[PDB]
Amino acid sequence: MIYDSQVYIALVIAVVASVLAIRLGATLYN
Amino acid sequence: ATKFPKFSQALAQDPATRRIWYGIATAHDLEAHDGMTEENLYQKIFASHFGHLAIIFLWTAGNLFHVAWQGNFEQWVAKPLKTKPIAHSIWDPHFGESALKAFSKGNTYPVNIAFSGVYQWWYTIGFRTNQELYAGSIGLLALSCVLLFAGWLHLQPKFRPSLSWFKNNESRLNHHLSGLLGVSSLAWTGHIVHVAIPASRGVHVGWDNFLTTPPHPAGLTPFFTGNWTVYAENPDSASHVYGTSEGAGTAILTFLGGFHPQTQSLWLSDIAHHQLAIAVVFIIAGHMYRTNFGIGHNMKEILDAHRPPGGRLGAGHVGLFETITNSLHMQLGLALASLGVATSLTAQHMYALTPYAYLSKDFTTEAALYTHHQYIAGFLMVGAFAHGAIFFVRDYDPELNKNNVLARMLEHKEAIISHLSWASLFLGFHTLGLYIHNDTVVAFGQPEKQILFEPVFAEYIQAASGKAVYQFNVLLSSPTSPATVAGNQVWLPGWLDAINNPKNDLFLKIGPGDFLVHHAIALGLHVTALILVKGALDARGSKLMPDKKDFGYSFPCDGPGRGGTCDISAWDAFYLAMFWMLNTIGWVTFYWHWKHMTIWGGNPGQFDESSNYIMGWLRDYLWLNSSPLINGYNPFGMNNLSVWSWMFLFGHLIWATGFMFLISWRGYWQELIETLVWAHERTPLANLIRWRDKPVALSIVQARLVGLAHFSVGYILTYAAFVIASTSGKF
Amino acid sequence: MAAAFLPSILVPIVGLIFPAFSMALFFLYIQQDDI
Amino acid sequence: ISVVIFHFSWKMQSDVWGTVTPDGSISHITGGNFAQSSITINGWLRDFLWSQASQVIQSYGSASSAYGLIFLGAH
Amino acid sequence: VGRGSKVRILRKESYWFNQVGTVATIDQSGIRYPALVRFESVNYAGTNSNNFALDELKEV
Amino acid sequence: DMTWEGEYPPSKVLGPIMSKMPSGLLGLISIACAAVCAYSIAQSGVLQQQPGAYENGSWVKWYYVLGSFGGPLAWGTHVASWIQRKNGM
Amino acid sequence: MKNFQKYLSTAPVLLTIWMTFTAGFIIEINRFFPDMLGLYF
Amino acid sequence: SHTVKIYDTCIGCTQCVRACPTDVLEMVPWDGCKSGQIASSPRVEDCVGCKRCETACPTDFLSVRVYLGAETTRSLGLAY
Amino acid sequence: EIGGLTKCSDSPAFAKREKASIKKLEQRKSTYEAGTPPALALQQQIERTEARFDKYSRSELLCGADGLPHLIADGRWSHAAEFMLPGFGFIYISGWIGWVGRKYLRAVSTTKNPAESEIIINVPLALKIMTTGYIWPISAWEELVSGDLVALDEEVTVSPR
Ligand code: CLA
Ligand code: CLA
Ligand code: CLA
Ligand code: CLA
Ligand SMILES: CC1=C(/C=C/C(C)=C/C=C/C(C)=C/C=C/C=C(C)/C=C/C=C(C)/C=C/C2=C(C)CCCC2(C)C)C(C)(C)CCC1
Ligand code: SF4
Ligand code: SF4
Repeated sequence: MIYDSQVYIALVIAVVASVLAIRLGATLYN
Repeated sequence: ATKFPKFSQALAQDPATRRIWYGIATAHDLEAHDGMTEENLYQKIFASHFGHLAIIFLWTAGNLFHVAWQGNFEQWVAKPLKTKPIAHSIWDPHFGESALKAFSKGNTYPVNIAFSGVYQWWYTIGFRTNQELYAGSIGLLALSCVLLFAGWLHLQPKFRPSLSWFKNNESRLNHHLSGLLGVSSLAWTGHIVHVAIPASRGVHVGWDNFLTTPPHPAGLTPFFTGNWTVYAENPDSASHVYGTSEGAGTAILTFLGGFHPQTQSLWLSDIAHHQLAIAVVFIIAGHMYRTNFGIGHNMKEILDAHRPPGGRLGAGHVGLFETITNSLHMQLGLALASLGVATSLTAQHMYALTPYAYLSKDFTTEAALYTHHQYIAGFLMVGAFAHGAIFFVRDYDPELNKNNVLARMLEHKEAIISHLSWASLFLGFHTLGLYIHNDTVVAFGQPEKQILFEPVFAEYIQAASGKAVYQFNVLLSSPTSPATVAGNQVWLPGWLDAINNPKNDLFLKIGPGDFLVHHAIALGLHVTALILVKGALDARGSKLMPDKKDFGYSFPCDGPGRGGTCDISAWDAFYLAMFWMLNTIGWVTFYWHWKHMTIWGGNPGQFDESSNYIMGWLRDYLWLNSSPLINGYNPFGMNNLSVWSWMFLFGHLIWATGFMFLISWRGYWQELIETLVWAHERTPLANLIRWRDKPVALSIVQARLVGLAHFSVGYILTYAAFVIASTSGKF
Repeated sequence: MAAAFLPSILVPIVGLIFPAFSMALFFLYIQQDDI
Repeated sequence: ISVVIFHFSWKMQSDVWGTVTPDGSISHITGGNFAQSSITINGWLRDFLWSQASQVIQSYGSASSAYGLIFLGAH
Repeated sequence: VGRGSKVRILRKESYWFNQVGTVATIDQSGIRYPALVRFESVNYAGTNSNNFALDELKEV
Repeated sequence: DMTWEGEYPPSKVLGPIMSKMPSGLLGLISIACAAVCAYSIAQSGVLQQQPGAYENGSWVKWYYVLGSFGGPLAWGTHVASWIQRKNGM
Repeated sequence: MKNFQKYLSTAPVLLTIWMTFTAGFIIEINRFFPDMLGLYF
Repeated sequence: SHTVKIYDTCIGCTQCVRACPTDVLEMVPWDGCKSGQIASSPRVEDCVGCKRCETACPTDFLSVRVYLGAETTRSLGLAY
Repeated sequence: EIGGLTKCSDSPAFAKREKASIKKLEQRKSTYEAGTPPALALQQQIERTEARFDKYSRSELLCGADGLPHLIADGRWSHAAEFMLPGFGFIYISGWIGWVGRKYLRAVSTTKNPAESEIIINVPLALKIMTTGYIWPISAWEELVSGDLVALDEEVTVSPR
């Protein structure tokens, strides 16, 4: 039984991982 | 460079659509980019290795998230033999009403049924609830945040490592044998002793109680006193109900051998003693090389000294240290070669020595896992020889490697290639000749005229490990041998029970049908090696092109002169060996599936008679097992196999589309595009719009690649649709 | 399923809107005459 | 030409060829399945190629066995 | 070497490397590749003769 | 550095310790490591078959495991004994 | 006649004569000694 | 542009110049061969890359070599 | 009975195949009357099927559970007639064909136009050379020792390395 808030926590940690991937991707591109 | 690709000024000023195509396919060839230094090259590879590591852990966090959220893991751990594991749910607006109920058969919402085996693996390592799978997906989601920060961090100017740090071979092997391999195997022994083996014993040990619950009743004092036999005192019984405390032992490190009798899977106490012994060997192995502390070997000194004084290897291994340290392509080619062996070994040992509980009873997962890892191993082996061929063009120095073992391969490359040519031709003349012989005499009504060679050498190997059905009586099938006596005190009662049980996969009963297909597999291995070895050894030059290293690894041809030079580049021998790889893994996985689908089907004698000739493969394997697949939808409705029947035809179409780029070549298409450019420039109201890149046909190498990628994707998708829907449709 | 509405939101974003956005940005980026 | 002769071979077997009883009841060879199966590629794969290649793959040990051999030899 | 002599090619990018040809003429003007050598087997272009320097020839 | 020519390597390929040892001392050490390994294998064989001394891996003794690794040490010390003898010690 | 004997000695004429001769005795041995699965008789 | 190189094994037979469809190659005076002339590629900007000059070359492993490189509108042979 | 097999004279599944294959031929012969050429042809097939199955029974062949003869080719001389005795016969013939093809090539290699003597075969020279192949293992050993078999490495063309 996963709750609604547990799905929302994972989406916030995922959208922070999307920011860190763009920061790694922009640094590799330079 | 302005005007993308930024890294290639040559493609940046291309006026045609070739610029965007070639900018994509050269984006990761970092050594070929403009202004690339060696120090910048290693730092970009290091940071993009952090990005690839984050993608793996995000993918693993997604598998754990979707099973915890949308799957039925808690219902699967309750009834493992009756429950179908859910991969994820389906949300597709194109679904009709009857497709929604076809995929939500035992459930509320439409689902995909998982064939990756993650349910059987997570259950074996101790997962029991959906909350535990969720917390694992969060931790891998934050581990890949850290790996994405570390790739950013190690590109900042104060944290970019020097080129000497990247060339420190002795300190990297010392840590990667100890820390990466041995310590992680010691830590995985820590997991399965503390978590997984109590969970199979009916005891919950989680983060809430693992500091106050010892994994053994004696509790770590027999380790420090050297009384290590306490950890093997009472194993689980032969009547232990798995996952419960009934019949359960307390031993944490055994050498039982064979399988747990209920799950038909390896004992977790054997895996713990395996991982612990693997841990010690690798920790010791990480004390070989000379780091900052004076002791240890210098790897340049070992290679320089290993020259046989008979002189049969000429200068020995001198020059090989500086060859490997300065060639990332030789390093990558060695790494892909061992990974390809490690992935083949993974497939061959996971079906036969079942590691996960109830994995051998999931017939579609076992077929999916073998076919997955054997196709992965084929791709890794082709890439190992491809990057071995890039090394000879780009990195091989003929003066540094003077008369060593590397240079002497080029010195007798005609002897190597023409003897691979002999063994390929010998295997193909006689394996195909014997199959056609057996086809002809069975077609004429005389199957007793078949040439059926018994594979007695491999039957001798089974009998040497204790298989009693061939009545050879040699080493472990002979109770008088010292290998049998010394061994019966340890693993051999469990092993002899497992190897002589005809209802598992440990050393399957083989006959003359297994003879002819192994010589077809040996044919496919030898020809695929022959194309790849001739690709690497002729990468620098042949009689047809003595200056071939000046032109690089990949180039179209050298023109129609000197007879014609189509597909002369070393890239083109990769391209030709990819067809031979897929054919070879085709013959391997066809053989695994048909031998298993007749064992699971209860008629193993159908394989023994019909595999001797080709019509048995066509009629009794391809045509017969296609029937549940192609009835995934029909004029009378559909079922949940309808996605695999669609993918089956989807795979046939991409394969055939690849033939177009494989057979039609460029100058036909460039002339056809010129009339299309004319028609657009002369059509009113479309004359308002113009391209900014001139439309051209795809280049010669590009459509070789595009036709190969269509050929390979259609190859994979057709067999994945067939190997899954035939096993799910039958069982 | 727990938050059963979430596939009805995220699958049209990942399947339609994000590919429309990313193919448009790559098309704009490959036509730039500067970097 | 392959689609032309496959259109011919399926339409003749499904809608023309067959038997006539003295009742007058027409029994076709593949049972009139061209109208509903030939409109997909799955029907051509299953109801034409998979279904009618039964005679060429079960030919072994009969007098049509040379067609089973040439079937493989041409593949 | 002289004209009419059997020579072995040492160029290593020639089609006829380690093969035997016959010297037809040797130019005395001081050109870079003065010895014209004729062969019995054609190369991939169908040519059966080529000019060589004297250090690329070995007397058979 | 560690490249060599001829029929035998120089003494320095044995490391900084065995390059200075005599060939007769390295030869006798090699027989001592071979005899300890052969004794350790034979005694672990008779401990395996003894009916009160094999249960739960009680046939494994630490001195017989450590003694059995004289096998690869007997190989190397007899190779090193040959190299010192060819180098005149 | 010399030129006709030279035509009969060309490669595909001699291959066709030698192969029908070779296919000849292989067929004739299998007529008189059929079903030779090994040298058993 | 493509790269066209002349190596000193050229015998000045002029066959590569006669084969070139876009006028890349010309004969210049030389003294390294008895014909007194060597091929030269001043106009490599017009090289389409056909390698007709490589087919024409009689020297064993050709004195002309075309190295395909950066594609332009003229190098791609586009009439549009 | 080497690899868990049985001899074909003692296996019932080989006897069942002999009974079933003759019974299929006898059912076809029953639809013809006695003196017809279809019945005379099918009577010869029954005698050839019967002679084949009795030959395989009395001749050391091992049968599996399927009733079909399996060949053993591990090297043992109790099954020498299955692979090694036909194997000596192949090596002698194929070594003959290779030796006289090599011998004819080197013979005409010294003529004026050696390629025309390969598309237009000198038949009396070829027929003379072909009969010399019966002692090809002696002459291959003699050419190996004398140096005529193996070319020196300086005489063989190779590519850049
Ligand atoms: C537990 C037993 C143990 C012992 C006795 C050693 C001993 C050694 N290690 Mg090893 N190490 C160990 C475990 C151990 N290690 C493990 C499990 C790993 C991961 C595989 C490593 C990873 C490692 C690397 C990467 C390197 C060494 C090296 C060395 C050598 C350093 C020589 C010296 O005098 O350094 C001077 C002293 C020090 C550096 C201080 C540390 C020394 C201790 C013994 C290591 C720490 C061990 C352990 C983590 C701590 C608990 C043990 C105990 C103190 C309670 C020495 C032989 C170096 C070497 O040259 O190998 C050829 C080297 O580069 N070790
Ligand atoms: C102990 C300390 C330590 C540890 C844990 C690591 C760990 C790692 N480093 Mg290393 N590194 C270290 C010290 C260490 N490093 C030091 C001291 C140096 C400088 C000398 C480096 C220099 C370095 C570089 C330049 C790079 C790394 C990279 C990596 C990563 C490797 C890729 C991976 O994740 O697969 C880990 C794989 C496993 C855990 C499983 C192994 C699977 C194999 C196939 C097992 C097969 C073997 C089997 C046991 C036996 C064979 C079977 C047989 C029967 C055939 C890994 C995280 C790479 C990276 O990705 O950076 C981001 C990289 O590019 N390191
Ligand atoms: C860890 C392993 C590894 C690493 C680091 C590399 C790295 C590299 N390889 Mg190597 N290689 C590998 C494994 C690896 N490879 C394997 C497994 C193979 C066999 C397939 C090869 C065969 C190979 C060849 C022949 C070549 C390289 C080349 C390269 C270099 C540049 C590649 C590039 O530009 O990427 C970018 C590549 C692309 C953008 C192409 C993408 C095409 C993909 C596969 C299509 C995906 C399928 C499709 C979308 C699915 C559709 C689904 C359907 C349902 C619709 C780079 C150094 C090239 C080189 O020149 O080296 C110097 C080169 O010519 N590799
Ligand atoms: C089913 C299709 C097929 C077949 C039969 C072949 C066959 C062959 N390939 Mg090809 N290949 C194929 C598809 C196929 N390929 C495809 C799709 C590609 C991608 C373009 C390639 C790319 C490729 C490459 C890159 C290479 C090959 C090579 C070979 C040869 C391998 C050596 C051998 O096994 O000799 C056995 C011969 C055969 C299997 C064909 C002849 C069979 C005869 C007709 C019947 C034999 C029966 C009996 C013995 C005859 C005796 C009768 C009488 C004369 C007495 C063999 C001729 C390689 C090679 O040349 O190695 C030497 C090689 O390097 N192939
Ligand atoms: C080209 C090239 C390359 C590549 C290469 C490759 C790719 C390779 C591969 C290879 C391979 C892939 C290999 C494999 C092999 C393997 C082996 C070698 C194995 C062996 C084994 C054994 C020996 C075992 C044994 C045993 C048994 C059987 C039983 C049990 C016991 C024992 C263990 C003893 C490189 C990069 C270098 C560079 C240069 C170029
Ligand atoms: S064809 Fe060759 S040899 Fe003749 S002029 Fe041109 S480059 Fe020189
Ligand atoms: S490649 Fe074509 S255009 Fe260029 S020089 Fe040669 S013949 Fe002329």
